Amino acid sequence: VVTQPASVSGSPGQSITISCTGTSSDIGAYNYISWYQQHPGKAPKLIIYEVSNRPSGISYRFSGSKSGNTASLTISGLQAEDEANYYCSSYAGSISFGGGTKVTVLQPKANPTVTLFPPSSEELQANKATLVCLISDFYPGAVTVAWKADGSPVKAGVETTKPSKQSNNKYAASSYLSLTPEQWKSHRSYSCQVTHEGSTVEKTVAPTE
Amino acid sequence: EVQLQQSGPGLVKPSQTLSLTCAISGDSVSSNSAAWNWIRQSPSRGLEWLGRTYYRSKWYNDYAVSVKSRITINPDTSKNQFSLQLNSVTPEDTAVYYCAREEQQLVHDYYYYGMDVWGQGTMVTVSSASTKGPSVFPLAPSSKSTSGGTAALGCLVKDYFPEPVTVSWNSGALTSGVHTFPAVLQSSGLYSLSSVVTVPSSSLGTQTYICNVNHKPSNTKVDKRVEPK
Repeated sequence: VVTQPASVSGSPGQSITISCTGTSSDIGAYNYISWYQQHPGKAPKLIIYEVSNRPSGISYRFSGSKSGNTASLTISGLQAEDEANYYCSSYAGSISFGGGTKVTVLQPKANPTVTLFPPSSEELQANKATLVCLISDFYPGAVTVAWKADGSPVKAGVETTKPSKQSNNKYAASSYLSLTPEQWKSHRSYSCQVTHEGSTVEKTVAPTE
Repeated sequence: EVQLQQSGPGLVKPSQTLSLTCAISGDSVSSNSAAWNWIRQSPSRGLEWLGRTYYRSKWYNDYAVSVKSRITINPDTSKNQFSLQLNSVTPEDTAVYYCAREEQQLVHDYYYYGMDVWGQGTMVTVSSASTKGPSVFPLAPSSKSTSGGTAALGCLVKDYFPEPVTVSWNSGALTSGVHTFPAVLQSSGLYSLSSVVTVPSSSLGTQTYICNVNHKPSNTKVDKRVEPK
């Protein structure tokens, strides 16, 4: 069992230090400590080996040290590409990973792009109606999606995803409103409403197609 | 370049045995200076070491205690691969599984790099539900999807299980302006996903757009042509 802080944030240019603490039987046992960097949906990469060694290719912005039963990593000149998960690991016959630290690189606020697709005529012929509301390029990662029909708020049949990190450290989300083809025809308006900080952005579709 | 090609994602039904293969190329599975590991990762469990297989004159296995009784790693000098087997799986074994090379430096000063090379990972979901391929519907571009001469067009990858799906456009030729949105878990316990490319609306009459949806878990691939209306 090896402790890391769950979450660390920083602004560009600043310097950051991730603690990795364990027992005399895990971290302080030897100096075979390694650090890894992981971007979402990609494999981890060795960025530090033997406490302070930088594999060939890793910037000097990446530093590593150890004191007692706490190894530690440091990122200077925090760039946006440094947003990722980071893990320490230790060799003692068996291999112990720390629980991980998500590192955020702070960015200015951004309002979402919103795109609404009506149901395809193909899905309607299969007795199904899905409205797709795509929300991208917002920051920080928190939105509020409401749906309306002919102006009236709707709750039945809505499924909305958690925000997820894009490759520009902004956030994307998606929201779906499921209906039968009849309800899709029984109204003349459907809307997706996306609120973020102050801004709300609303898009409307109508079955005249 | 040492590369590790892994064994393709899918579903393992409960109580059955998980089986994955890592094929090495650019290194020898019986390397003096190497060890061949399996590591898994889950959003709630983190990185979990599973065990190693190494050859120093004789063949060797270390395993981690949480799997010691259910696990087997099997090197294959014939094929230049090693395999992972995990018995009696439960939902707790749903994870992305990685094969990694543990590398030591045997020249001048000894260095212990750790996991220097990683396979791309294969997602295994342990579930009693059955695999289902996606239904792909076109999200058509329309003058109602344009904002200043840009058109948004997409594929709705509906009702598939398990994960993952990969989406490309025009067989991987169209990559700029592509946005693929992570999947929603429906209340039916099926997944759906949407993928969009932003394109010049002036190219809608001259460029064909096709999304290529690959669902390895069901050995299904769908290419859907998205036309405007």
